[PDB]
Amino acid sequence: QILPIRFQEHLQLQNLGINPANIGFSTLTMESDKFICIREKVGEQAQVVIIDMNDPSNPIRRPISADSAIMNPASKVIALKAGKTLQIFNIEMKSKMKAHTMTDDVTFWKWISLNTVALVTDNAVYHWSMEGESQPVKMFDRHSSLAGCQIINYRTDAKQKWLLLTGISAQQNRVVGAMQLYSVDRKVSQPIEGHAASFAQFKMEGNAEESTLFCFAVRGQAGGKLHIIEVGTPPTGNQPFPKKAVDVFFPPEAQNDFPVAMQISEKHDVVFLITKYGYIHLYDLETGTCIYMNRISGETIFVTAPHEATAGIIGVNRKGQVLSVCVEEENIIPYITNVLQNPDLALRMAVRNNL
Amino acid sequence: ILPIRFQEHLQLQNLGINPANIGFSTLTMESDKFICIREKVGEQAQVVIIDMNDPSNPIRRPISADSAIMNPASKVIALKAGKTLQIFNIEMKSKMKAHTMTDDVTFWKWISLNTVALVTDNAVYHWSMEGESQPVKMFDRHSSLAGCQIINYRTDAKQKWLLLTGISAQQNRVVGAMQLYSVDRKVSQPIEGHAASFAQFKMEGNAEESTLFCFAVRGQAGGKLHIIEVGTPPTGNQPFPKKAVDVFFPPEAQNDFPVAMQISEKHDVVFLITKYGYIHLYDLETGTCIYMNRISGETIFVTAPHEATAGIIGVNRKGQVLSVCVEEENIIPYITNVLQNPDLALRMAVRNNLA
Amino acid sequence: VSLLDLD
Amino acid sequence: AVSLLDLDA
Repeated sequence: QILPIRFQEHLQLQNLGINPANIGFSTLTMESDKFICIREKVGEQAQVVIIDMNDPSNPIRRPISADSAIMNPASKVIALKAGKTLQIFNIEMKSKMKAHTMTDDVTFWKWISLNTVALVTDNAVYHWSMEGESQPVKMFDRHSSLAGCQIINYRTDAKQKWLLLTGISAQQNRVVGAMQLYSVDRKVSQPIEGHAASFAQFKMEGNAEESTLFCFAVRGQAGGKLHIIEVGTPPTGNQPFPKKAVDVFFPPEAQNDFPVAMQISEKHDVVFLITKYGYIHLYDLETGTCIYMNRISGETIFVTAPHEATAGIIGVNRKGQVLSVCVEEENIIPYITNVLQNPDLALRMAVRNNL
Repeated sequence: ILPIRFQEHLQLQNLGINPANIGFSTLTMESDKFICIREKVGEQAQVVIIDMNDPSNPIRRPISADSAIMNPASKVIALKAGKTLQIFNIEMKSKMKAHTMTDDVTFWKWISLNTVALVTDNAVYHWSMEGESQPVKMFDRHSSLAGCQIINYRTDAKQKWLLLTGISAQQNRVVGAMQLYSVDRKVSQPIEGHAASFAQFKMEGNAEESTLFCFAVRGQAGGKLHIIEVGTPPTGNQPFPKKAVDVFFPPEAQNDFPVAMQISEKHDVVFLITKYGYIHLYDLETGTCIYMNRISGETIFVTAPHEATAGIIGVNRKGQVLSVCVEEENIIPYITNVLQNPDLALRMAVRNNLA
Repeated sequence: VSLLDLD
Repeated sequence: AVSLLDLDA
């Protein structure tokens, strides 16, 4: 009928020659929709395969000896690491911009801005700006509640005043999610059960200033839930953002499936939530009203990034299939109005988000 | 001081009402005597009635209605299931009257202690509970309210003038489509409007009263509020000079519009409330804006006259039940000193026998 | 057809 | 020292 979301397949890494074996969390990265790095090993010559999303058919291969590679969100500047050794190269100008040696192994790192790399070690989190001659800065000490977890994600609000680290572990025969929410201003951490989340800016009607929101999904003991709350003291003169909560569904077949990704379109004010096993959920950022929900991938999804173009969400799955999902501006309203029979939400989305 | 008096009466949340059901289509308040919420508790639907004289003891009952509305003055409830309508006297556990429409009712509300207005896609009916009556088509729906979301239906005292209000998204704004019908002249008039109410007013030097029609709108001209006499002045009466003012919208409220109006014949004042919680106080006679301010940070979706005080009472998406009324103690001093409007002040005192 | 269970 | 990346050279 009509869908309130458009789905699209942009690539099949396997048609590019990549080995399925390297299509996974620890060997294929996608820091942004502009590139995809895959570490393969032909003979004992490990090497990275960079894929320009604008030239899928021309992947450049280069010998590397890094245990991890992560291309910058906006340019052919790449971060490589080997143990405590970190180097950033400007591929195009064939040079090493910066280099640093950590006094701990980095368990997980990722770009969190056009110029800043976040480094996670077993017990602390650092931010490393490429701006000038800067060296890692410890942002905060890991909370004991993540001790032992496999770190899977780090996120930040816009002003980098709220940080969210996330790890997952097996407990009770179920994937449990552990998150640490740290406030740069009040120097305080907060343990939160959660699997996926993201931050978002939002100007409530009647508010002069925007509001910083923290939205997370969790499949806890009470099943699936999704919260949306305002983080920190509201801007002077502003107003609270009512905390919102709504469960996230999980059919009976998906018994040990859980949330693995979350992008938020500030363009439509919606929350895309993907589960490990191919489920896509649409939620209104404002009310938390679950707009849509179906299955976009039979293979598991391990990585995603904002699809800037559509204001949606892009991602790779275990088969090498690169797919996206965005709001189908042409019908989101009609769908909400008719199919969902939610006149209020629809009247609001249109007006609010000028659809 | 304040010309009005604010007051929280309840927090439906504290009563165990799911915030999901605290909206336009599931929570109804046809008077300040009761609030009905429709909840899906388990796989079975049910209505929760809250007796405003005894909030703490909400009574729950199994229903299968897609809509429920309490009589303004008694535990007599209208329940609808598609084209099927039933009226029950809860305390007598009896089915008073029943009726099966040919078309689905998209909106209905009590307009008197004994009449229920029904709105179908293309017509409006009245249904008295007096005797063995049935629904009586009052008039056909104007094409301008075609595709609109019906949100209100009001009558003057003598049920001679009828107002049906719809709203929709157009050019990225909420446009208000009203239909004003004359029972006597059998003629309908299209009017761009959001909220409005009727009122009886005896102009000085008139034996009989004037029947006023006040309505507020945020059209392209920005926001305005009109007060005009409707119909032909009673033989002998001078006519009531039409009034037109500006209703302010600050720059934060960009898509905010008028959502409810209640007029107090007691102080002859109009209480206007915007979608996103603003409150305006205009003099019914002159249309002089006497006060404005934020009263709810969460949007309001239903109000009713608040009898005890003659103010207005409503509910926001949060569940808070607020009410604003004239602060009899200082509405005069306020006008006089804060507004420095000695004339309006001296008038309102003498007019409505105050101080 | 009772649209209301009341007992 | 040694580079983690080799870009011809």
